[PDB]
Amino acid sequence: KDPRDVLKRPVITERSADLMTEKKYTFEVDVRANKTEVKDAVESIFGVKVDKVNIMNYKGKSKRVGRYTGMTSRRRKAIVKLTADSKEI
Amino acid sequence: MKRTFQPNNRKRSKVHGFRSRMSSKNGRLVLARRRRKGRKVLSA
Amino acid sequence: AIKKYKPTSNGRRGMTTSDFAEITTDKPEKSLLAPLHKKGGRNNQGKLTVRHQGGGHKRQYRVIDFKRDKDGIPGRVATVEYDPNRSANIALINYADGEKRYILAPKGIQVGTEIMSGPEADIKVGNALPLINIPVGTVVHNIELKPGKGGQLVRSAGTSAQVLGKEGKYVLVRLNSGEVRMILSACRASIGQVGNEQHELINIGKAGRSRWKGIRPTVRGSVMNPNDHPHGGGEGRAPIGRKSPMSPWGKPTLGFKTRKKKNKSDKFIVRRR
RNA sequence: CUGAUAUUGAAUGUUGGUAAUUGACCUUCUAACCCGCCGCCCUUAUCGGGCGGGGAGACAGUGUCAGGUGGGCAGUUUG
RNA sequence: UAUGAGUAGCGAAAGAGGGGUGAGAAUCCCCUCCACCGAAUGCCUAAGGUUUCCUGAGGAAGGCUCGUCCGCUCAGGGUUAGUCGGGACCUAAGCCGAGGCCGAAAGGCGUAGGCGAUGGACAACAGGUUGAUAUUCCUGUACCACCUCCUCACCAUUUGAGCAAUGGGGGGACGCAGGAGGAUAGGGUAAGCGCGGUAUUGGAUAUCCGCGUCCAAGCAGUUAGGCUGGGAAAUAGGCAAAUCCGUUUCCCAAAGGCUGAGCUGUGAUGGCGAGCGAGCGAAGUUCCUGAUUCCACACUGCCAAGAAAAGCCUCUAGCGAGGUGAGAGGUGCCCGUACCGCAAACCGACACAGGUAGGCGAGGAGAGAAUCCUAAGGUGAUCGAGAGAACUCUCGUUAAGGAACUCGGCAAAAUGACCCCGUAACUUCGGGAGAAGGGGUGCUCUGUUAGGGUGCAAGCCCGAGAGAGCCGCAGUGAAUAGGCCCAGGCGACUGUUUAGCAAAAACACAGGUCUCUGCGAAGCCGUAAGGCGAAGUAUAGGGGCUGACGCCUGCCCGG
RNA sequence: UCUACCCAUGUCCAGGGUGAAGUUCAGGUAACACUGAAUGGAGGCCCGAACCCACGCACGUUGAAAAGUGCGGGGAUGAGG
Ligand SMILES: [K+]
Ligand SMILES: [K+]
Ligand SMILES: [K+]
Ligand SMILES: [K+]
Ligand SMILES: [K+]
Ligand SMILES: [K+]
Ligand SMILES: [K+]
Ligand SMILES: [K+]
Ligand SMILES: [K+]
Ligand SMILES: [K+]
Ligand SMILES: [Mg+2]
Ligand SMILES: [Mg+2]
Ligand SMILES: [Mg+2]
Ligand SMILES: [Mg+2]
Ligand SMILES: [Mg+2]
Ligand SMILES: [Mg+2]
Ligand SMILES: [Mg+2]
Ligand SMILES: [Mg+2]
Ligand SMILES: [Mg+2]
Ligand SMILES: [Mg+2]
Ligand SMILES: [Mg+2]
Ligand SMILES: [Mg+2]
Ligand SMILES: [Mg+2]
Ligand SMILES: [Mg+2]
Ligand SMILES: [Mg+2]
Ligand SMILES: [Mg+2]
Ligand SMILES: [Mg+2]
Ligand SMILES: [Mg+2]
Ligand SMILES: [Mg+2]
Ligand SMILES: [Mg+2]
Ligand SMILES: [Mg+2]
Ligand SMILES: [Mg+2]
Ligand SMILES: [Mg+2]
Ligand SMILES: [Mg+2]
Ligand SMILES: [Mg+2]
Ligand SMILES: [Mg+2]
Ligand SMILES: [Mg+2]
Ligand SMILES: [Mg+2]
Ligand SMILES: [Mg+2]
Ligand SMILES: [Mg+2]
Ligand SMILES: [Mg+2]
Ligand SMILES: [Mg+2]
Ligand SMILES: [Mg+2]
Ligand SMILES: [Mg+2]
Ligand SMILES: [Mg+2]
Ligand SMILES: [Mg+2]
Ligand SMILES: [Mg+2]
Ligand SMILES: [Mg+2]
Ligand SMILES: [Mg+2]
Ligand SMILES: [Mg+2]
Ligand SMILES: [Mg+2]
Ligand SMILES: [Mg+2]
Ligand SMILES: [Mg+2]
Ligand SMILES: [Mg+2]
Repeated sequence: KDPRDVLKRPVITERSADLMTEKKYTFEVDVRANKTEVKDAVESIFGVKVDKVNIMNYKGKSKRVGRYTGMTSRRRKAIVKLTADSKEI
Repeated sequence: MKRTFQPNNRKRSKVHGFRSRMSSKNGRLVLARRRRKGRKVLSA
Repeated sequence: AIKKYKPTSNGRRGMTTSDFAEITTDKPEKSLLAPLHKKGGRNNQGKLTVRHQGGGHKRQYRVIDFKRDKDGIPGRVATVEYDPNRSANIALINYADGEKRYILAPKGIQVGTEIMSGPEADIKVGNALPLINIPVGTVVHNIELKPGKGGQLVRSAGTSAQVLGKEGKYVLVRLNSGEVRMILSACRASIGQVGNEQHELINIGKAGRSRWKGIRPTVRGSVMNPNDHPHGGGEGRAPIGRKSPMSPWGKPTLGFKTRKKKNKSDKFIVRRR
C-alpha cells in the first residue's frame, strides 16, 4: 500500500495547534491503519523522525439536516510526536 | 420494581442476533421472511 | 462410632453423626482426584428426569480401583479416608512398585496392612481373588459380574455377600439383598464386609443436612392438583381414592413388580429376595 | 404384557397324526444376532470402527401380524 | 371539535436578600448568610445509554410555571496505553462439533477438536497539566517480552556446549467457622514544630485562637513469621525414556530450602505542602489509637470433604554447531478509554417518591455501617404569592374516667440502653429466661483513684468501685433501643407458598413405614441414538403414604 | 433479558450475646464412672443494622407508582442473599 493512503488530512484545531508547539502533529488516518503504518508513512512522506504515535478512534456523530437523520463517518486520529533532533513537518 | 426488560447486549446478540438466526433452518426462515417484507433490520 | 449431639437447639435435637474414628487423614491423594460437577437430575436434553436431586456440597471424584488387577504385587494400606461420593470409606494403597490406588475400605482394615490381588493370594480381609479361588462361606464384597469389568455388587457401607457353592463355570453367591445368584467363577471379589457399618444409624437431624447431601424436598402426590399427579385434587385432605396408590406417571406403586419379564439374567437368579 | 412369523442355524432324545414320513417339547452345540466386558490398532479419543479373546446365543433385539391390559393420553356424549 | 372547566393537577425537600445580565427575571449568573445529605444525597466503577461531555451562540417546540437557562436547538471542539480492562494466554458450566451413531424428511445425539469468564495467569509508579483525557499526555524514576548492526565474559563443536517437548512428574489447586498474633491503611491531634492572629460585647499574652504538620513503584537490605525434615542407594509403577516423580531400605536430625505482610535505606540536590501572591513557599517529627484490609485459609476446629487448564519448575525423549550470561542499542500491534452510572443520561411510555452488582465510606458520643449532629465532598429538589374556613390527610397535646369502644384493644399509648439484685410452673434437662419483679445511672471534688495497655522514662490511652458534696420537675434528661402475664386450639421446630386481595392450621422437614430395584437396576426423558439415575450398586437408588419427640397404632382378605 | 428450578463461577452479611462437644487441671475411685474449675467456640442458636422478605394499619385508588409510600413487622452463617 501507498503511504499517502494512510494519512488522510491534517487536523487543524486549537488543540492540534497547541500540540504543534510540543512538536506533535495530528492527522486523520485511514480507519484501518495501525500506528506502525502511520509512523512508517509519516517518515516516508515528510522525511522526519518519529518518537511515538498515539492513536484513537472517534465514532460517527449522529446528525440532522431537516427531516433526515444520519451519521458522520468514523475517524481515526493519530498524534505523531517527532524526535527532538528532527525537521518539522 | 424490577421490570421485564433488563438490557444486556451479549444476551441480545446470542439469542436474537444474526448468527443465532443463521444457525437453524427456522432462524433462516425468519431472515427470509424479513427480507421478503423488506425490513431494514433483519436481526438483533 | 455414632456421636449423639446434645439438644442445644430444635435443629440439633435427635441428630447423630459419625465420629469418623476410622479416618486417618483429611487430605486426599491429588493424583487420584478427578472433577465432578452436579447435574440436578437433568439429562442431556437439559430436562429433569429424576426428581429430588439438586445442590449440595461441591465434591471431587476419587478414582477407586474396583478391578483389583495388580496381581501378585503387594500393597500397603497407607490411609483410610472419607470419600464424599459413597457411603464406604476408601483406603489409599501404596503398591511396592510405587503405584498408588484407592480401594473400598473393608471392615477391620488398618494402616500398614499388606493387601494382595490375584489367584494365589490369602483369604485375608482386603485381598481380592477370582471367585473360583474363594472358599465356600467366605464373606466378600465388590463382586464383578463380567470378568475384567470391575466390582459392581456389594460396595455400600457395611454390605456383604457370602459364597454358597461352585458349579464349575459359575459360583453361587448370596448377595446383600438376600438374592442368591450365579456369578461367573472368573469374576473377582474382594474379601470381607465393606466397612463404615454404622452409616445406616445416622439420624440426619435437620432439613438443611439433607440439602447439603444434594436432596431437594419431596412433595407428596396427594397435595398436588389433578393435572400434576393421580393423587392430586380432592376438597380438604383426601385418601388415595384409587384402586391402587399410583406413581406420578400413573403406574401402580405399591407391590407392582417392575423387573422386566423376559430378563436375560433370569437364568442366573436361583432364589429371588 | 403375551403369542405367531421373519432375521434363524446345527445336533440329541422325548412325545401327538401317519409304521417309513411331519408337528410339539426338553436338552446340548456355535457360526448368525447381541455385549453399557478385556487386550491390540486406526489414535493425542470412556464416540465409532477394525482385529483377537471372553460372555451370551438361535434366545434376546428389531420388522410384520395378533390377543390382553391400559383416564397414562385423545376425541366426544352425558335428552 | 366540544362538555366537564379556567375546574383536578403541576410528582416527597429551605430559603432570603444584595448585585448583574437582559426586550422581559420568584425561577439564569455572582455574592453573602441560612438550610439539607454525609455506610450518602459523597468519591470510584459495572451493566446499560451513546455524544447526553466542553466552548460559543440560541429560545419555536421539549421543560408540568417562567426562562436571558437547560440533559433542549445550532455551530465548532473533545476520548492519546508494551505495563489499566479485553484480544494476539488458560480453562469451567454450557455451546459448536471432522469422521461417527440414530432418525419419514427437517433433523437429534456425540468423539477428536474447538469456542466460552463470572474464575486462573500476567510488566508502572508518584507528581503535574486542559474548557473538555490521563496508571494513556508531560516530568521524574522504573519494569516486562522479544531482537542483535555491536561490546565484554564464559562454555563448547558429536563422551558435544546449549536448547528442550505438543510427552512424564511437580506445581498451580482452592471449603466453612473460630481465635491469637504481626503489620499496615485510617483516626486523634496528645506533645513538639511551623505560619498567621491578640480580638472592642464583660474577660483573656492566655492550659489563648485559626491553619498545616509528608511521599510511590522500583532497586538493595531486613523481618513477625508461616510451610515443609534432609542425604545416599535400589527400584514389577508414571503408554516411550528419565539423573525427575512414586515406593522401599539404610544413614543423619538440627540443618537446609520455599515463601512472607511490612519495615529500613535509596528513589528524593525531587515532588507535595499552611499560606503569600503564573510564581514563591515554613514546618513536615514523636506519641496514642487502630481495622470490616493485609500476612492468610496461615493456624486450630469441623463435616457437608471443598473446579479445571495454562503460565511456572523439573525430567528425559528429542534437537544441536555454535551456544550461555551481562552490557549497549533497539522493537512493542489491535479493541475500550468522552460523559451519566442510587440516576433528569440505565430499566420503569414521563426531567416518574419504584428497581439497579461491586470498591472506598471520616469525626463526637457509641458495641456499631445503629442513632443524632457534623467533615471531605455534595445539595436547596423546575410553579409561586396569600389566607390560616369546613372537610380530608400527616403530626403534637388533653380535664375526669380507663376498653365502657369494637366482630376483635384495630389504631394509639405503654415497654425499650447499660450495670446490679432477683426470677415460677413445666421440661425433651438444652431450656423456659430479657421469665416475672425490683434497684442504680447527671455533675463536682477526693483524682492524672485502684487497676490495666503502651513506653527506658516523660507522656499518651483505657478505667472499675468507693467516699464526700452539688443542681433540676426530671440524669441512658435529645435521637435510637423488648410490653408483660395466665390458659387453650392447630402445626413439633428454622424454612416454603397463591409476583399483584389468602403466609396459614397449607407445603417442606428430620423421623416412621410400605413397596419396587441384582445393575444395560428400577424409575424417568427421548421415535431412536444418547442420557439422567450414577462415574452410584440394596447401609444404594426410585415411588406411595405418614410427619420431631413420647405412649401407642385394635378387628375385617367377603369386595 | 420477567419468573420457576437447575448448572458453572464470583461476591455480600455493622455490631453485640449465649456458651455444645472436646481439652486441661484438680478431685475422684483398684480401673472406670462421676464431680468442679478453667479452657474451648458448636448452632437451619439469640438480639440487632446493611441486605432480603412482606405480617398489621393508614394513605394512595383518572396514583408520585398498572402493586407503591409511611409507621411499625419477620429472617439476618443459612434449607441465606
Ligand atoms: K432435629
Ligand atoms: K413431603
Ligand atoms: K386435596
Ligand atoms: K444511617
Ligand atoms: K443559553
Ligand atoms: K492491554
Ligand atoms: K508495582
Ligand atoms: K521503598
Ligand atoms: K479516560
Ligand atoms: K402451601
Ligand atoms: Mg488506544
Ligand atoms: Mg425421591
Ligand atoms: Mg392444593
Ligand atoms: Mg389424572
Ligand atoms: Mg384423589
Ligand atoms: Mg373431607
Ligand atoms: Mg378424557
Ligand atoms: Mg370437534
Ligand atoms: Mg378561578
Ligand atoms: Mg388558578
Ligand atoms: Mg366542578
Ligand atoms: Mg375546587
Ligand atoms: Mg389545586
Ligand atoms: Mg416539584
Ligand atoms: Mg452541559
Ligand atoms: Mg414554558
Ligand atoms: Mg488482560
Ligand atoms: Mg453435538
Ligand atoms: Mg457431520
Ligand atoms: Mg473475568
Ligand atoms: Mg497487571
Ligand atoms: Mg472529566
Ligand atoms: Mg472518565
Ligand atoms: Mg427517579
Ligand atoms: Mg439490591
Ligand atoms: Mg458514623
Ligand atoms: Mg385524657
Ligand atoms: Mg390525667
Ligand atoms: Mg365491650
Ligand atoms: Mg357496645
Ligand atoms: Mg396494635
Ligand atoms: Mg409451623
Ligand atoms: Mg417461620
Ligand atoms: Mg397474593
Ligand atoms: Mg415471595
Ligand atoms: Mg399478604
Ligand atoms: Mg437405553
Ligand atoms: Mg451414565
Ligand atoms: Mg399429613
Ligand atoms: Mg397429623
Ligand atoms: Mg390400622
Ligand atoms: Mg438464627
Ligand atoms: Mg435478628
Ligand atoms: Mg419497612
